[PDB]
Amino acid sequence: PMFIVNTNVPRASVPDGFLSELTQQLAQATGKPPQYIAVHVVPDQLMAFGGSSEPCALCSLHSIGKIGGAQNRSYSKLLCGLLAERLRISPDRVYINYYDMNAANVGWNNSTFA
Amino acid sequence: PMFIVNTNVPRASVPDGFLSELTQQLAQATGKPPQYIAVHVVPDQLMAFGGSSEPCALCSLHSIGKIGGAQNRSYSKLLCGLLAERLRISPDRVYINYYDMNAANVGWNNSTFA
Amino acid sequence: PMFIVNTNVPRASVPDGFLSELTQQLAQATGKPPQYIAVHVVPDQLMAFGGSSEPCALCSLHSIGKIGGAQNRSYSKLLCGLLAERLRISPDRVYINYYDMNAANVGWNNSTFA
Ligand SMILES: *C(=S)NCCc1ccc(S(N)(=O)=O)cc1
Ligand SMILES: *C(=S)NCCc1ccc(S(N)(=O)=O)cc1
Ligand SMILES: *C(=S)NCCc1ccc(S(N)(=O)=O)cc1
Repeated sequence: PMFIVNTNVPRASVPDGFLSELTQQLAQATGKPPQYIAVHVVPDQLMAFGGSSEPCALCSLHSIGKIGGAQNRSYSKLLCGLLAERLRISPDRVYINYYDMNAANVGWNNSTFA
Repeated sequence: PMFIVNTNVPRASVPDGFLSELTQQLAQATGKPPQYIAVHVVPDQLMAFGGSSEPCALCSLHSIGKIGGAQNRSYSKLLCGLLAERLRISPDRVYINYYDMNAANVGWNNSTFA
Repeated sequence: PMFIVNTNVPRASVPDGFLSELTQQLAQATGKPPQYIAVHVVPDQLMAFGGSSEPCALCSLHSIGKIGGAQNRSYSKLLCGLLAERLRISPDRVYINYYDMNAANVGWNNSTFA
């Protein structure tokens, strides 16, 4: 699992421990061990959501499996909740794209997971 | 619809109104009201295109529907035109990836669109 | 072909000719002319991999074709090797996502490649 957050909120507004919390919460949500999880947080971005520059985020979650209708609703509740509580971004100014990756299309450690 | 532009043009060369211009023009092109459209512009990037560091852009357009052969050819004209006029990028140094998203794979407001 | 590498290693630790090397090596690996290859390197990122902020990278390679099981294993050896030699990133702290794009979904110069 790989989670990327792009946001216009300033870097100073990202709390200490945020990347750790994301790693832990995504491990619980996906069932995968934390060693597998990558997080990437990108603050201070030039963004608009609905033509407004108020706090917003564009995110993506890539995973080898564990992607689907019900799971994605659960991930959205979790991840919008964290962006609201920790970065003060309204959930209706967040988009999250979910991508189910084939293992043969994910490289790691000089090879692929195929 | 979500439109992302990655470019090596400096931040100071991105007009203040560019995000709003892109929002409005994408609303007209996709038929979706502007409240649904998100835009992200990423300047000052370390990039090469054809082995040259002259101005260039790598872009993505994600949308639930409104993606297809003919539509994508039309979007390329709209977006090349905007990047040429406002960021002074040659249109042969622009790539745009088009992604047709399933509503079940787009999170928003604690849920998904499915 | 389009290759993007996001990393937490500092900008100052990216060698001068790194973009050029990636372009030439991707041309040899993919068989496509360098004039069609785009490269994008993003240092200084806020990232965690397995819960650790030691040097890591999240990358993607997009191509119209030339993506597949054994091919992706070969790309991973090539690219992990370059990230290890030049950026000092351990290969077990690199993920690379491989994307086989339909030509109708790749825009360039006021049209698509279809
Ligand atoms: C998230 S994209 N992690 C990539 C690493 C990885 C390795 C194995 C598996 S498994 N055995 O299919 O659960 C998932 C993810
Ligand atoms: C772009 S990715 N917008 C996502 C939000 C969205 C997309 C489509 C529609 S609709 N009801 O099909 O017009 C609404 C909202
Ligand atoms: C990478 S995504 N390049 C853009 C698409 C593409 C693919 C192949 C060729 S060629 N000249 O036939 O090798 C050009 C452009």
